[PDB]
Amino acid sequence: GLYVGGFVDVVSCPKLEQELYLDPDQVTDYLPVTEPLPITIEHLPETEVGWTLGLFQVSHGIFCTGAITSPAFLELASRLADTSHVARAPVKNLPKEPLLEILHTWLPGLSLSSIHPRELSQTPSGPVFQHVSLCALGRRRGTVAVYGHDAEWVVSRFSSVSKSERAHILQHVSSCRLEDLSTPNFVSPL
Ligand SMILES: O=C(O)c1ccc(NC(=O)c2cccc(CC3CCCCC3)n2)c(Nc2ccc(F)cc2)c1
Repeated sequence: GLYVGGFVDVVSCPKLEQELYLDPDQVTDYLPVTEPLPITIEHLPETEVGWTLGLFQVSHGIFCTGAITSPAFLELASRLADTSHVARAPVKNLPKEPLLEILHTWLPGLSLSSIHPRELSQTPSGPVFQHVSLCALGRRRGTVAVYGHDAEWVVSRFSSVSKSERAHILQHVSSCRLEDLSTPNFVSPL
């Protein structure tokens, strides 16, 4: 049961032809988000690996905490972390927690999908946000994602997040269902 945390990049209509990164203040009026959004890989819909636990505007940007819950994904990633020379090649030698290091290295980016800013000028009809993706490429404003086994340790890793902000983030995290979160749809290509 893994947690992920970090500052996100906000991307409108990602993957499509007219993709556009957004200024955080273009969506901060629609934060915070406390209902769970799917966490996918690289904006691919059949790769749900978990669920967000909170998206909060904070001095320095928009912070995401999430839970990685897919058994198929966690088993695949942990197996690779323990047996794959390829997975371990770009990580420091002999790390204590290989799974956390491999995710921190290979999926450093958190990317929040939003509707186009034209819809954001005047009263959106429906949900502003669609998902958060763990991404191999495309990190700009976001921090490098931190993966851990407890949410407190994860949020702590960001000095750009004050004691108060960290208390607020953690408040909504503990109130979130953990075993009640629906099962994500990721299937192992192995
Ligand atoms: O169609 C194919 O055969 C196929 C081919 C290649 C694939 N991936 C990459 O090239 C790739 C590149 C960068 C990062 C990642 C994420 C992964 C890194 C290692 C630890 C777990 C996270 N995957 C995938 N996608 C993939 C999904 C999860 C996973 F654990 C491994 C691969 C599928």
